[PDB]
Amino acid sequence: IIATDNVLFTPRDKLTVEELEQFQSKKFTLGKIPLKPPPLELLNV
Amino acid sequence: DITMQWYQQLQDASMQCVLTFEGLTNSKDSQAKKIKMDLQKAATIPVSQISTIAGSKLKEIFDKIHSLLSGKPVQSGGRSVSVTLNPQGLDFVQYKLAEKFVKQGEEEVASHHEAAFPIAVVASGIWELHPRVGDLILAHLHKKCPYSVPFYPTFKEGMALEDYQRMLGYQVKDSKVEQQDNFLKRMSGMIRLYAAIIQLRWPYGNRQEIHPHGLNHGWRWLAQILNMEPLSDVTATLLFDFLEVCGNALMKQYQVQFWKMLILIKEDYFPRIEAITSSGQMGSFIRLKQFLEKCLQHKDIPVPKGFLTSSFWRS
Ligand SMILES: [Cl-]
Repeated sequence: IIATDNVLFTPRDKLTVEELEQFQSKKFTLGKIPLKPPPLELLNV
Repeated sequence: DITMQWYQQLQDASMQCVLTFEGLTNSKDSQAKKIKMDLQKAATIPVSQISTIAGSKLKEIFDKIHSLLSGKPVQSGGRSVSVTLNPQGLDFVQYKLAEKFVKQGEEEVASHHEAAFPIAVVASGIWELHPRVGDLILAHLHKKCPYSVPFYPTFKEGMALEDYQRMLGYQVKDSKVEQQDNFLKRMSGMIRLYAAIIQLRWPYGNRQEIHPHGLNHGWRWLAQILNMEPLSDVTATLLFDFLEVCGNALMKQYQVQFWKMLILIKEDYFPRIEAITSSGQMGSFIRLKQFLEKCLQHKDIPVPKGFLTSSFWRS
């Protein structure tokens, strides 16, 4: 079977500061939405 | 790059399947053809009957596929079929089953959007029990509809135009290609089915593990097409009929991060489409806007029309 990643929420750690600061902003930035799913901590923003 | 590598893996892995049962399709005997058709037959009828009105019949089809594929015998036209000591038949049936799942999203979900969900739950449970069938589902889904990866095929020099129109997913006869309206509908149904697979899970069976192709792949898909320039009519079409099918499950799973993604396409990606699309082909972008204006002020995305309910699972 071929490698496929299946994580619903990516951990806050192991995540790049780029993607962290996009999730933490009140608005996203066009052309830089993170590919990985958001983390569990910032679903209540 | 990361995604295109993964795309090639599933592609080249499906190509290895085309060769592993080589000689089962390439034969001139009377019995070699009788087996091939009988397996191709007893592996696609169940999926064709998925257009159902009760969970009681939808489970009959699920078990009929699971039996045929696990080694057990199954009822086909006239006589019962088996697969034990058919090592080519096992790898052959997973291919024909995986393509029939996509063919139904291509010639049934395109015409009737409601049929995506009964086909998605059944495809999701078989993927769960047989992850090889699921990788074959992604292989055909990806080639027939590259916009589901997502990746936009590029204008190629050095290759024939028909081969390039094949890349775009256009259905081509020996003479000519299909129109755009019939092609855009085929592409819609293929991602409405895919948007249904990543959110539904087969209820019965008591599965310890995670969703086979989880709802996470729905987040990246939206992220991965919105960070690239939109195509004139395709993107605004496929974007809408994806959010209508999986916007509800994505709102619940990703509460605020999805709304941020929605107040962006309205503010930033909508102006992006206005320049690229002529006044002659705005029909898609206008329905993409009517769909949001409701959802944005309602603070909720409607459940997809045709979602399976409790009454269905008792019937
Ligand atoms: Cl991936």
